[PDB]
Amino acid sequence: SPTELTTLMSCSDDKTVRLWDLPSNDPTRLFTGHTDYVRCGAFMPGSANSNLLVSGSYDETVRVWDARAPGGAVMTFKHADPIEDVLPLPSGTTLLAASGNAISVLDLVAAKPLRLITNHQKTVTSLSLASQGRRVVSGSLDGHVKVFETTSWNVVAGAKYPSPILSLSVITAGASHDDRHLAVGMQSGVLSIRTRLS
Amino acid sequence: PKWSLAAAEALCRVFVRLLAAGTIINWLRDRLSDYDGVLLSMLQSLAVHALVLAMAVLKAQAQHLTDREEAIFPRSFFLEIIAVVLESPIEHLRGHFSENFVKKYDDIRFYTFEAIKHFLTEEDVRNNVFNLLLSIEDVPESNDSLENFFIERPPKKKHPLLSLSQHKKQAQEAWLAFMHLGLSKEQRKKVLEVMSASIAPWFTKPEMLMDFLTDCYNSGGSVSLLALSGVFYLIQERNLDYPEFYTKLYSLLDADILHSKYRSRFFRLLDTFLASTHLPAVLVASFIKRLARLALNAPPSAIVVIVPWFYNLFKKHPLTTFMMHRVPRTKEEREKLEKDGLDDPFLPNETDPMETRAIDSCLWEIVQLQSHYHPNVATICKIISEQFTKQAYNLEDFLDHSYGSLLEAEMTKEVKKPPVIEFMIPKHIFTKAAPEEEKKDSLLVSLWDFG
Amino acid sequence: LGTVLNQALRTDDSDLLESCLQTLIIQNTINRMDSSLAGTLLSKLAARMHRRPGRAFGLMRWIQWTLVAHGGALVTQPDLINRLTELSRVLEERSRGLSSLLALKGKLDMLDAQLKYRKALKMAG
Amino acid sequence: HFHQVCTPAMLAIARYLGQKVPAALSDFAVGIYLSILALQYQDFAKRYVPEMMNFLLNTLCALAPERAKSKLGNFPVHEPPAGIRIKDATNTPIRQLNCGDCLRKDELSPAETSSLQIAILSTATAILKSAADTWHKLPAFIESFQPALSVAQHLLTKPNASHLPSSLTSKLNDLASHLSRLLQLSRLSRRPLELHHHRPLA
Amino acid sequence: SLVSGEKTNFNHILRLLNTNVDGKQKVVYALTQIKGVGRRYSNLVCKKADVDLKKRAGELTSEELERLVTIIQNPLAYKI
Repeated sequence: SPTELTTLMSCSDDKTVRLWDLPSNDPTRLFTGHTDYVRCGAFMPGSANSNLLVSGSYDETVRVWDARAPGGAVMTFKHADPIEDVLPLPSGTTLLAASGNAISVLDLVAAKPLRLITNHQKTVTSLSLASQGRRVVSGSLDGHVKVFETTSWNVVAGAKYPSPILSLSVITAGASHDDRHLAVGMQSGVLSIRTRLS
Repeated sequence: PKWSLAAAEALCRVFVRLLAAGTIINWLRDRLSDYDGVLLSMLQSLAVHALVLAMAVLKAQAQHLTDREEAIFPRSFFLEIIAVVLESPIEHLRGHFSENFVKKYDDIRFYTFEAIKHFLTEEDVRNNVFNLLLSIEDVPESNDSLENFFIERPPKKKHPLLSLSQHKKQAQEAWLAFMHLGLSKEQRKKVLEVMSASIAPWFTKPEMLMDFLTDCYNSGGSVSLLALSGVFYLIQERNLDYPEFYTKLYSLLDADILHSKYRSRFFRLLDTFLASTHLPAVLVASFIKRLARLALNAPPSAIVVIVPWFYNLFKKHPLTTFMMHRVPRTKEEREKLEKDGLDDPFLPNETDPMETRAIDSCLWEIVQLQSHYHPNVATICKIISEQFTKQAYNLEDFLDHSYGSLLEAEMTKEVKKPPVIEFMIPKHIFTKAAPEEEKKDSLLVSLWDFG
Repeated sequence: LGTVLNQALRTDDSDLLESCLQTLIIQNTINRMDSSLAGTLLSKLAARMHRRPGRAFGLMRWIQWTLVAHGGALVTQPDLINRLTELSRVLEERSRGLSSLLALKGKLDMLDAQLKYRKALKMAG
Repeated sequence: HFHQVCTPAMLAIARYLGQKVPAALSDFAVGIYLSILALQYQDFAKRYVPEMMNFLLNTLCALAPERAKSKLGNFPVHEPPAGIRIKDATNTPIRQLNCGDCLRKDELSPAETSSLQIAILSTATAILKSAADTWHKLPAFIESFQPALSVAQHLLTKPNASHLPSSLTSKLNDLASHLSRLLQLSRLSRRPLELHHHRPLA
Repeated sequence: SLVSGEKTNFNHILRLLNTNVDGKQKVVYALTQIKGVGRRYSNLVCKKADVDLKKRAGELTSEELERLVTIIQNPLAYKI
């Protein structure tokens, strides 16, 4: 959890995500509701959303739970693709669910999907946030990396790697969090690091 | 004509002597031109030794009809030889030319590809050049793996004969000339058979094979079942993709594909496709359930393939093993199940395996197929029924089995251990009624008139 | 190369487009292409058009056959006129020199041909 | 379980009965004979012969009053190559098969062909009745004989009833009501699978 | 939805020359599990076959496994 230093979430494979407290030897809370593999998860950053989890399953469902009511999903969203990745925005309102050949920007303040964005040919694998929370970079199994603006969501820049890529993240150096260098891990098994200095 | 052939070898000998040695030179090369005519006749004739003679005079020509260091050799005359060899139906001539010259020497391969491109740009001849193009099987690996030429390994270091991409280029151009002309049905079946091992590696760029393959793949049938390997090879190498690959696979797996012959190759590709990691449990359960309902009418050499593969899928994806052991949780559910029997929630003939309800089904088909007539098939379904001890079963042990293999197996067992017979045999083997023994008639007789 | 072009167009590739286009099959591709992909295709060729103006001999043929086959696709797809007019002034930059370069070819060709005449005299001299 | 001579012959039947797209009424008759023979091989040992199932279903849909349009089981539907199909001959009566029908005849009269075809059809209906009555167990009964009821109703359709004689209508209505009764029994008695109830070791 | 898991099947019990049981522990500790081999001996074996000690048992290819078998078979024809 980005706020509490001793609380973590875990999406297993079976049907469950669960919140653990580090000193304890038992899950603090248990959350069900999915029906297939669940394989992406995130906390909700922001001040008001202190305890909200989002998880994307392979049952084409992105669910967001409150950690105060250990029942069902507070909100759910059903796509038509296996949902591989999820990131919230640092603003706390909108969310990106990367599922199949298209990512989907969804609103949580109105529980209504904003826009389906298709640009990739095999499935998209991993999203990451970039330069100042201002650009979402996406990495897809077509060996393709493509960075979008987040205001109007047009395909701003991109590049191609010699192998299908699986995980991707630009990482920051330090003060003011300028993106130091971007890493991409591909199927062939090599970590490609592209570095920029300033 | 054996004295004519001895004359031919003698003239070849003196010709290579004068070429390695050397108002008159006009006739001195007129000897070579009318010997080219004589040699084309002797190739239309023994033709194998005239063909070796042809390669000898070509080597001599390349060596010394010039002033420069470079050895050029006549694409025109070699194209004439290619014309006569590939028009002449002499299979032994063609077999010699394939094994000794093309499948050995890189320059012969390269210029043969180019001359084939020319000769094909300008039906029996088509089938023959197809046989030769299949006869070129192995691809050289690297620029330093070429490393054997017939004439003049060029010292340029950037010569197209030394650049491996030019070899692939000319092979690609010959195969495209063949396809742009057009090929028949048995030929397209042979190419879609031999494509992923011998054809697409011979291309600099395999993208025309991708387009032709997705045409033949979305066509349908055993042609698509063959095309699967080429499409997978393309996706593997240059990640050109299919729109809906897994749903196309699920709708591809159909009635007669188990009985179809190419099921060994199909099952190897299917093994990789379902050994991939990013695959939902509902989808792998859908593959399992549809394949079990088709195993209900599969042949035994297909059931022995399908079952240990099922065991490996169950060891890998334990969310699917609820299709072998599903205790009804609530006593209300148990009471409902006792009142009305459980109907299978599986929906056959559904488009998407993501939305078939294979989860909440069971392997009733496999527990029934336990009672198969063959003992080996019965024991192999009993491996699903019994316990999970061995960690995996390699499929190579179970593939490539046939009725011929089962019959040779029941042959290659011992001649006879002392066997058992049937006591109290009736005398009314073919009697229609026999109402004085009260043993019921054999149904064979009760439904077959013998008279 | 239909699905190849189709992938490269809808994925905004570069090198795959190069692999399929830098070389009949051209007409077959444009027959099997799809519609908004042809619109993006003309856009990408306009980029290549202005960027390096060396070999027109392939790409003008590609644009030609595209306007033939899926030209009427762009007609009912008509919000993207800017993709046509961003090329349409690019080609009116491409006509400039034909006002005067032809007159340079004439004045220069005789200097070639006079050499050619003293070179056709040279074997006999 | 395992023999040294018996299951060889059964395996030969399995090869002949799963393979061999039928090219003649001789092939059809030899297949019917081997089908009823394999049923005799599996009487009072309730095993399953899937090649016999798909073969009987294939002959039944290959007798082609009209055609197999779509949605008829998952067994290999094959084509009648030389018009090997019944016609507008409802007045010929059924008869019992004779061994001479295993001999190929390119010169056969239309009346003899119609009688032999209807004979194979009625005897196949008999073999299906016997196979259901021996395999009302084996809990894939529903998924093994929903094709049989579906093809019985497919022949029960009126553009086939125009060519089908009334005796086959009676027999197929018998088979349909019988298989419906068996399917409802198996639907009531079908239980979920609990295979792995394992005693732990000591 | 297709990612090559060509390496994930390595937590299986491997077979070797004397023991038919050799799990995934490490290369040098797996060869220690092999009967008659000491720890420094297995280190010498791995360094002779040029297999990296970081790599596990079951992360190997068949030709590397076979040359490991040949060099555990003969320790003298290889230098020692």
